[PDB]
Amino acid sequence: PRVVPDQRSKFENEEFFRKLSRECEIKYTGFRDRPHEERQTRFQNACRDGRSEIAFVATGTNLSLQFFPAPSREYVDLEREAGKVYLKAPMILNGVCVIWKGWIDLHRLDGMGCLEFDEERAQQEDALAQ
Amino acid sequence: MGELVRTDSPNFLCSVLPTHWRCNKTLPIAFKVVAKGDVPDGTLVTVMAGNDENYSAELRNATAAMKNQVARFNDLRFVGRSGRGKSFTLTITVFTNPPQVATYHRAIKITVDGPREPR
Amino acid sequence: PVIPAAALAGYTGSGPIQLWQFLLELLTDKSCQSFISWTGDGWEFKLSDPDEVARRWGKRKNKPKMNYEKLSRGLRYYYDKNIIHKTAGKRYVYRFVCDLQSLLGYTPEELHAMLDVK
DNA sequence: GAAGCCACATCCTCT
DNA sequence: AGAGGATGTGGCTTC
Repeated sequence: PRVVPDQRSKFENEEFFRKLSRECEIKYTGFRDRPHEERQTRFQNACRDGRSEIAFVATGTNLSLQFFPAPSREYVDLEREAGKVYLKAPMILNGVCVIWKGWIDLHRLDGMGCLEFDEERAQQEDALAQ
Repeated sequence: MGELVRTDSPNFLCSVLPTHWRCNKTLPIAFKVVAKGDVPDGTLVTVMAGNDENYSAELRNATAAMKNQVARFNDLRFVGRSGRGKSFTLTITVFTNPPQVATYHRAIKITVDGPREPR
Repeated sequence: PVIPAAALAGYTGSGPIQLWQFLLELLTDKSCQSFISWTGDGWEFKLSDPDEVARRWGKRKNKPKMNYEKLSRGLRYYYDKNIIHKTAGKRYVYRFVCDLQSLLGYTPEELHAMLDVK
């Protein structure tokens, strides 16, 4: 059971998801015990590799991100704005296909992000489960 | 082999964690993550933690590899603290394609002292 | 008591005095130079008689069983906190690596002269 | 007062 | 001699 039957309802009912729908505050959880300098490089360089560690500060919910479809270009943006970095990554959260989406300041190492149901992946997954 | 508990994901279970423990102290029972559905041996599993007081707790040995549906963490420890009367929300991530993540709210409270008898 | 070492270190009386503040208090007392003193190199010092220092530490903390073995374990805890470091290769020699000049208001050269460190 | 945070105090294992 | 891990203890503060 990789997913829950009522996958569609789960995302529009449970507070867990509803609270992570708006442009919540996000932040890079990587190497907090290291100089801000090293954290900046580590975060960017890893983003170039299609991975990072961001958590919704507000609720403290951590997430390990992998910017790839089910090095990228549309999943990890670096042109949409100087300094800012728009990321995107799919995954199965608590049995619900979703897509993480947000940006981060290459200097402040924080920003906003949110989750949004994945009609496509959800569908495919539900079929494999039957 | 032991006593497992269900996580917020329908595909994963995990061993039982003490409700209160001392930071940086080895756990009474090795933490384990067990997959319901078939998961490839060698698949990496990681664990993170945080809440409203600490958005990301410092952890030690938070990485393990799946073997026969079981990811056995060797000496996982919690360094960061959750705050007075507060617990951590665990985020378990199984790196498959795509990655599967299972959370676990109010999993464990971590303080400097840990459990202590009255004074 | 050339200067109020413990006081300048941050000790106001609130709770027990800290080991490093205690050592500083001994290093600023001419009568204690027989068992503990500055080496003349910055804030480097050596316990010429570790047993004696341990005894006083225990007495000051009301821990009769206190001995050098345990006192030094307290010193080793300062390594990561960058308060005191060990001078490698020199028996019972340590060094304050925190900003003592700001705390004390005196430079090592001045303090060594005020204490007539020979 | 309980429950946190601190700075050790004790005890040990290893080089 | 010295480094550093494991865990208990009393002082003090905050909830």
